[PDB]
Amino acid sequence: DYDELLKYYELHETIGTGGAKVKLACHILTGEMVAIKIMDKNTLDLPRIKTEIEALKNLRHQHICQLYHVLETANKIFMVLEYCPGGELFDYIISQDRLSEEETRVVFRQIVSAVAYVHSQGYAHRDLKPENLLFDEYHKLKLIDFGLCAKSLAYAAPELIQGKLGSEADVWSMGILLYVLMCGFLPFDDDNVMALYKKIMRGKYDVPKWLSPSSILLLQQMLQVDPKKRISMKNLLNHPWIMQDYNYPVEWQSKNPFIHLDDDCVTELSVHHRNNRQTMEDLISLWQYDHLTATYLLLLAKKARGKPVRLRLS
Ligand SMILES: Cc1nc(Nc2n[nH]c3c2CN(C(=O)N[C@H](CN(C)C)c2ccccc2)C3(C)C)c2sccc2n1
Repeated sequence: DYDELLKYYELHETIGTGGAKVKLACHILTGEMVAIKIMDKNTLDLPRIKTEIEALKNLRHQHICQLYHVLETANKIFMVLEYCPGGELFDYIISQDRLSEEETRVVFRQIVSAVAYVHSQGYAHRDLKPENLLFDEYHKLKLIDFGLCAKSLAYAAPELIQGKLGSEADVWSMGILLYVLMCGFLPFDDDNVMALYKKIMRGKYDVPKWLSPSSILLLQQMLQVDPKKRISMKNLLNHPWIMQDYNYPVEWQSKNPFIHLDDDCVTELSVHHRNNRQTMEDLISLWQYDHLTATYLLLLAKKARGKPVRLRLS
Protein backbone atom coordinates (compact mmCIF):
# COMPACT_ATOMS: atom_id res chain seq x y z
CA ASP A 1 0.00 0.00 0.00
CA TYR A 2 2.87 2.44 0.69
CA ASP A 3 4.41 1.45 -2.67
CA GLU A 4 3.34 4.21 -5.08
CA LEU A 5 3.85 6.86 -2.37
CA LEU A 6 7.48 5.89 -1.74
CA LYS A 7 8.42 6.75 -5.33
CA TYR A 8 7.77 10.38 -4.37
CA TYR A 9 8.31 10.81 -0.58
CA GLU A 10 10.65 9.66 2.20
CA LEU A 11 8.31 8.59 5.05
CA HIS A 12 9.39 9.63 8.54
CA GLU A 13 7.62 9.39 11.98
CA THR A 14 3.79 9.28 12.31
CA ILE A 15 2.97 12.52 14.26
CA GLY A 16 -0.77 12.19 14.82
CA THR A 17 -3.36 9.44 14.90
CA GLY A 18 -7.15 9.89 15.16
CA GLY A 19 -10.32 7.94 14.43
CA ALA A 20 -7.10 9.10 9.83
CA LYS A 21 -3.39 9.41 10.72
CA VAL A 22 -0.66 11.87 9.82
CA LYS A 23 2.90 11.10 8.67
CA LEU A 24 5.74 13.59 8.30
CA ALA A 25 7.65 13.12 5.03
CA CYS A 26 10.21 14.62 2.63
CA HIS A 27 9.32 15.22 -1.03
CA ILE A 28 12.32 13.77 -2.86
CA LEU A 29 12.44 15.99 -5.99
CA THR A 30 12.38 19.30 -4.03
CA GLY A 31 13.61 18.33 -0.56
CA GLU A 32 10.62 20.12 1.10
CA MET A 33 8.96 18.68 4.20
CA VAL A 34 5.29 17.75 3.83
CA ALA A 35 2.54 16.20 5.95
CA ILE A 36 0.66 13.23 4.56
CA LYS A 37 -2.79 12.46 5.91
CA ILE A 38 -3.52 8.70 5.48
CA MET A 39 -7.01 7.11 5.49
CA ASP A 40 -7.94 3.42 5.47
CA LYS A 41 -10.86 2.75 3.04
CA ASN A 42 -12.07 -0.50 4.72
CA THR A 43 -12.63 1.09 8.18
CA LEU A 44 -14.65 4.06 6.79
CA ASP A 45 -17.18 8.43 7.09
CA LEU A 46 -15.84 8.09 3.49
CA PRO A 47 -17.62 10.97 1.66
CA ARG A 48 -16.22 13.28 4.35
CA ILE A 49 -12.77 12.67 2.77
CA LYS A 50 -14.20 13.21 -0.73
CA THR A 51 -15.76 16.55 0.34
CA GLU A 52 -12.41 17.73 1.71
CA ILE A 53 -10.43 16.74 -1.37
CA GLU A 54 -12.81 18.48 -3.75
CA ALA A 55 -12.84 21.56 -1.47
CA LEU A 56 -9.02 21.70 -1.24
CA LYS A 57 -8.68 21.14 -4.97
CA ASN A 58 -10.74 24.37 -5.56
CA LEU A 59 -9.45 26.48 -2.66
CA ARG A 60 -6.02 28.08 -2.67
CA HIS A 61 -5.04 30.77 -0.20
CA GLN A 62 -2.17 32.11 1.91
CA HIS A 63 -4.14 31.03 5.07
CA ILE A 64 -5.47 27.68 3.87
CA CYS A 65 -3.27 24.63 4.41
CA GLN A 66 -2.39 23.63 0.86
CA LEU A 67 -3.09 20.30 -0.83
CA TYR A 68 -0.25 19.13 -3.10
CA HIS A 69 -0.98 15.49 -4.07
CA VAL A 70 -3.89 13.02 -3.87
CA LEU A 71 -3.12 9.29 -4.25
CA GLU A 72 -5.44 6.31 -3.98
CA THR A 73 -4.62 2.59 -3.68
CA ALA A 74 -7.42 -0.01 -3.62
CA ASN A 75 -7.56 0.24 0.22
CA LYS A 76 -5.96 3.64 1.13
CA ILE A 77 -6.13 7.38 0.39
CA PHE A 78 -3.18 9.75 0.75
CA MET A 79 -3.52 13.50 0.92
CA VAL A 80 -0.14 15.26 0.80
CA LEU A 81 -0.51 18.63 2.52
CA GLU A 82 1.53 21.54 3.76
CA TYR A 83 3.59 20.86 6.90
CA CYS A 84 2.78 23.35 9.65
CA PRO A 85 5.45 22.94 12.38
CA GLY A 86 3.96 25.42 14.88
CA GLY A 87 1.05 23.16 15.89
CA GLU A 88 -2.59 23.94 16.69
CA LEU A 89 -3.89 27.37 17.74
CA PHE A 90 -5.73 25.54 20.59
CA ASP A 91 -2.40 24.35 22.10
CA TYR A 92 -0.90 27.80 21.71
CA ILE A 93 -3.82 29.37 23.64
CA ILE A 94 -3.39 26.73 26.40
CA SER A 95 0.33 27.64 26.70
CA GLN A 96 -0.44 31.41 26.77
CA ASP A 97 -3.57 31.12 29.04
CA ARG A 98 -5.15 33.86 26.87
CA LEU A 99 -3.95 36.32 24.23
CA SER A 100 -3.92 40.06 24.71
CA GLU A 101 -6.22 42.11 22.53
CA GLU A 102 -3.36 43.12 20.18
CA GLU A 103 -2.08 39.59 19.56
CA THR A 104 -5.69 38.35 19.27
CA ARG A 105 -6.23 40.96 16.52
CA VAL A 106 -3.10 39.74 14.70
CA VAL A 107 -4.27 36.13 14.63
CA PHE A 108 -7.96 36.89 14.13
CA ARG A 109 -7.36 38.92 10.94
CA GLN A 110 -5.78 35.79 9.43
CA ILE A 111 -8.84 33.69 10.35
CA VAL A 112 -11.19 36.28 8.80
CA SER A 113 -9.03 36.43 5.64
CA ALA A 114 -9.32 32.65 5.11
CA VAL A 115 -13.05 32.37 5.92
CA ALA A 116 -13.91 35.45 3.79
CA TYR A 117 -12.08 33.76 0.89
CA VAL A 118 -13.74 30.37 1.47
CA HIS A 119 -17.07 32.19 1.40
CA SER A 120 -16.13 34.16 -1.79
CA GLN A 121 -15.70 30.81 -3.54
CA GLY A 122 -19.13 29.57 -2.36
CA TYR A 123 -18.24 27.28 0.55
CA ALA A 124 -18.95 27.39 4.25
CA HIS A 125 -16.39 25.65 6.52
CA ARG A 126 -18.86 24.64 9.30
CA ASP A 127 -16.27 23.23 11.77
CA LEU A 128 -14.32 26.39 12.62
CA LYS A 129 -12.42 25.94 15.92
CA PRO A 130 -8.82 26.42 17.19
CA GLU A 131 -7.88 22.74 16.58
CA ASN A 132 -8.55 23.43 12.88
CA LEU A 133 -6.02 26.29 12.67
CA LEU A 134 -2.27 25.51 12.51
CA PHE A 135 0.82 27.75 12.75
CA ASP A 136 3.19 27.49 9.77
CA GLU A 137 7.00 27.95 9.57
CA TYR A 138 6.48 31.76 9.62
CA HIS A 139 4.07 31.60 12.67
CA LYS A 140 1.14 32.35 10.30
CA LEU A 141 -2.23 30.65 10.53
CA LYS A 142 -3.51 27.95 8.21
CA LEU A 143 -7.10 26.71 8.08
CA ILE A 144 -7.59 22.92 7.88
CA ASP A 145 -10.28 20.19 7.95
CA PHE A 146 -12.81 20.83 5.16
CA GLY A 147 -14.64 17.50 5.66
CA LEU A 148 -17.88 19.06 6.94
CA CYS A 149 -17.72 21.96 4.47
CA ALA A 150 -20.65 22.63 2.07
CA LYS A 151 -21.84 24.38 -1.08
CA SER A 152 -18.18 20.61 17.57
CA LEU A 153 -21.21 21.84 19.55
CA ALA A 154 -19.40 24.60 21.45
CA TYR A 155 -18.61 26.28 18.11
CA ALA A 156 -21.88 25.57 16.23
CA ALA A 157 -24.35 28.42 15.57
CA PRO A 158 -27.94 28.08 16.93
CA GLU A 159 -29.50 27.94 13.44
CA LEU A 160 -27.01 25.25 12.30
CA ILE A 161 -27.94 23.06 15.28
CA GLN A 162 -31.69 23.77 14.68
CA GLY A 163 -31.11 22.56 11.05
CA LYS A 164 -32.51 25.38 8.85
CA LEU A 165 -27.73 29.64 5.98
CA GLY A 166 -24.04 28.74 5.98
CA SER A 167 -22.16 32.07 5.77
CA GLU A 168 -23.75 33.38 8.99
CA ALA A 169 -23.00 30.23 10.99
CA ASP A 170 -19.25 30.67 10.22
CA VAL A 171 -19.46 34.23 11.66
CA TRP A 172 -20.94 32.77 14.87
CA SER A 173 -18.11 30.19 15.08
CA MET A 174 -15.57 32.98 14.55
CA GLY A 175 -17.25 34.88 17.41
CA ILE A 176 -16.79 31.88 19.69
CA LEU A 177 -13.17 31.67 18.53
CA LEU A 178 -12.67 35.37 19.20
CA TYR A 179 -13.96 34.88 22.75
CA VAL A 180 -11.67 31.89 23.39
CA LEU A 181 -8.58 33.79 22.16
CA MET A 182 -9.19 36.71 24.57
CA CYS A 183 -10.54 34.68 27.54
CA GLY A 184 -8.99 31.18 27.41
CA PHE A 185 -12.31 29.39 27.87
CA LEU A 186 -15.59 28.97 26.03
CA PRO A 187 -18.50 31.42 26.36
CA PHE A 188 -21.00 28.51 26.38
CA ASP A 189 -20.05 25.27 28.09
CA ASP A 190 -21.54 22.33 29.92
CA ASP A 191 -20.82 18.63 30.55
CA ASN A 192 -24.41 17.92 29.43
CA VAL A 193 -24.82 18.21 25.64
CA MET A 194 -28.50 19.38 25.81
CA ALA A 195 -27.84 21.94 28.56
CA LEU A 196 -25.05 23.36 26.36
CA TYR A 197 -27.51 23.43 23.46
CA LYS A 198 -29.95 25.33 25.71
CA LYS A 199 -27.19 27.81 26.75
CA ILE A 200 -26.35 28.42 23.08
CA MET A 201 -30.02 29.13 22.20
CA ARG A 202 -30.26 31.61 25.08
CA GLY A 203 -27.08 33.35 23.83
CA LYS A 204 -26.10 34.67 27.29
CA TYR A 205 -22.45 34.55 28.30
CA ASP A 206 -20.08 35.85 30.92
CA VAL A 207 -18.08 38.95 29.89
CA PRO A 208 -14.76 39.00 31.78
CA LYS A 209 -13.48 42.22 33.31
CA TRP A 210 -10.34 42.33 31.17
CA LEU A 211 -12.24 42.81 27.85
CA SER A 212 -12.18 46.29 26.30
CA PRO A 213 -15.54 47.87 25.44
CA SER A 214 -14.69 47.52 21.70
CA SER A 215 -14.09 43.76 22.09
CA ILE A 216 -17.37 43.37 23.97
CA LEU A 217 -19.27 45.24 21.25
CA LEU A 218 -17.80 43.10 18.43
CA LEU A 219 -18.45 39.84 20.34
CA GLN A 220 -22.06 40.92 20.78
CA GLN A 221 -22.45 41.59 17.02
CA MET A 222 -20.96 38.20 16.15
CA LEU A 223 -22.86 36.22 18.82
CA GLN A 224 -26.41 37.19 17.84
CA VAL A 225 -28.57 34.09 18.14
CA ASP A 226 -30.74 35.35 15.28
CA PRO A 227 -28.50 35.20 12.15
CA LYS A 228 -30.33 38.11 10.44
CA LYS A 229 -29.23 40.40 13.26
CA ARG A 230 -25.69 38.92 13.14
CA ILE A 231 -22.86 40.97 11.60
CA SER A 232 -22.13 39.78 8.03
CA MET A 233 -18.76 38.57 6.81
CA LYS A 234 -18.44 41.73 4.66
CA ASN A 235 -18.94 44.15 7.58
CA LEU A 236 -16.46 42.15 9.65
CA LEU A 237 -13.68 42.89 7.15
CA ASN A 238 -13.59 46.63 8.03
CA HIS A 239 -15.09 46.60 11.53
CA PRO A 240 -13.55 49.30 13.81
CA TRP A 241 -12.09 46.63 16.15
CA ILE A 242 -10.46 44.75 13.24
CA MET A 243 -9.01 48.05 11.93
CA GLN A 244 -7.53 49.26 15.26
CA ASP A 245 -3.74 49.66 14.81
CA TYR A 246 -3.86 48.55 11.15
CA ASN A 247 -6.08 51.21 9.55
CA TYR A 248 -6.90 49.01 6.54
CA PRO A 249 -9.43 46.15 6.12
CA VAL A 250 -8.55 42.48 6.17
CA GLU A 251 -6.78 41.49 2.97
CA TRP A 252 -8.83 38.42 2.16
CA GLN A 253 -8.20 37.97 -1.57
CA SER A 254 -5.93 35.07 -2.51
CA LYS A 255 -2.30 35.73 -3.36
CA ASN A 256 -1.86 32.02 -4.39
CA PRO A 257 -3.29 31.82 -7.92
CA PHE A 258 -4.58 29.06 -10.27
CA ILE A 259 -4.27 31.27 -13.41
CA HIS A 260 -0.82 32.94 -13.12
CA LEU A 261 2.23 30.65 -13.14
CA ASP A 262 5.73 31.42 -11.82
CA ASP A 263 8.18 31.62 -14.75
CA ASP A 264 11.16 30.14 -12.84
CA CYS A 265 9.25 27.06 -11.63
CA VAL A 266 7.99 26.46 -15.19
CA THR A 267 11.55 26.76 -16.59
CA GLU A 268 12.86 24.17 -14.15
CA LEU A 269 10.00 21.74 -14.86
CA SER A 270 10.58 22.29 -18.65
CA VAL A 271 14.19 21.09 -18.46
CA HIS A 272 13.12 18.01 -16.42
CA HIS A 273 10.36 17.20 -18.95
CA ARG A 274 12.48 18.25 -22.04
CA ASN A 275 9.47 20.29 -22.86
CA ASN A 276 8.63 23.62 -24.46
CA ARG A 277 7.51 26.38 -22.07
CA GLN A 278 3.98 26.65 -23.45
CA THR A 279 3.33 22.90 -23.23
CA MET A 280 4.76 22.70 -19.65
CA GLU A 281 2.36 25.53 -18.72
CA ASP A 282 -0.67 23.75 -20.20
CA LEU A 283 0.29 20.56 -18.36
CA ILE A 284 0.66 22.31 -14.96
CA SER A 285 -2.56 24.28 -15.47
CA LEU A 286 -4.66 21.11 -15.64
CA TRP A 287 -4.06 21.00 -11.81
CA GLN A 288 -4.63 17.24 -11.45
CA TYR A 289 -3.13 17.03 -7.92
CA ASP A 290 -0.74 14.37 -9.18
CA HIS A 291 3.05 14.51 -8.75
CA LEU A 292 3.33 17.44 -11.19
CA THR A 293 0.97 19.67 -9.15
CA ALA A 294 2.92 18.71 -6.02
CA THR A 295 6.37 19.34 -7.49
CA TYR A 296 5.27 22.66 -9.01
CA LEU A 297 3.68 23.98 -5.79
CA LEU A 298 6.57 22.76 -3.63
CA LEU A 299 9.06 24.52 -5.97
CA LEU A 300 7.04 27.71 -5.49
CA ALA A 301 7.22 27.22 -1.69
CA LYS A 302 10.96 26.72 -2.06
CA LYS A 303 11.15 30.00 -3.96
CA ALA A 304 8.98 31.71 -1.30
CA ARG A 305 11.46 30.67 1.41
CA GLY A 306 14.38 32.29 -0.48
CA LYS A 307 15.80 28.96 -1.70
CA PRO A 308 16.90 28.23 -5.30
CA VAL A 309 14.20 26.90 -7.65
CA ARG A 310 15.98 23.58 -8.26
CA LEU A 311 14.93 19.94 -8.54
CA ARG A 312 17.20 17.32 -6.97
CA LEU A 313 17.37 15.01 -9.99
CA SER A 314 19.10 12.18 -8.08
C1 LIG B 1 -0.46 15.85 14.00
C2 LIG B 1 0.38 16.95 13.97
N1 LIG B 1 0.44 17.72 12.83
C3 LIG B 1 1.26 18.85 12.77
N2 LIG B 1 1.35 19.67 11.71
C4 LIG B 1 0.59 19.49 10.60
N3 LIG B 1 1.10 19.89 9.47
N4 LIG B 1 0.24 19.64 8.49
C5 LIG B 1 -0.83 19.05 9.00
C6 LIG B 1 -0.62 18.99 10.32
C7 LIG B 1 -1.81 18.34 10.94
N5 LIG B 1 -2.73 18.03 9.87
C8 LIG B 1 -3.90 17.40 9.99
O1 LIG B 1 -4.59 17.13 9.01
N6 LIG B 1 -4.28 17.05 11.22
C9 LIG B 1 -5.55 16.37 11.48
C10 LIG B 1 -6.41 17.33 12.27
N7 LIG B 1 -7.85 16.89 12.28
C11 LIG B 1 -8.19 15.90 13.35
C12 LIG B 1 -8.68 18.10 12.49
C13 LIG B 1 -5.23 15.22 12.19
C14 LIG B 1 -4.54 15.27 13.41
C15 LIG B 1 -4.24 14.10 14.10
C16 LIG B 1 -4.63 12.87 13.57
C17 LIG B 1 -5.32 12.82 12.36
C18 LIG B 1 -5.62 13.99 11.67
C19 LIG B 1 -2.09 18.51 8.61
C20 LIG B 1 -2.94 19.61 7.90
C21 LIG B 1 -1.85 17.32 7.66
C22 LIG B 1 2.02 19.15 13.84
S1 LIG B 1 3.16 20.42 14.15
C23 LIG B 1 3.49 19.91 15.70
C24 LIG B 1 2.77 18.80 15.96
C25 LIG B 1 1.97 18.38 14.96
N8 LIG B 1 1.16 17.30 15.01
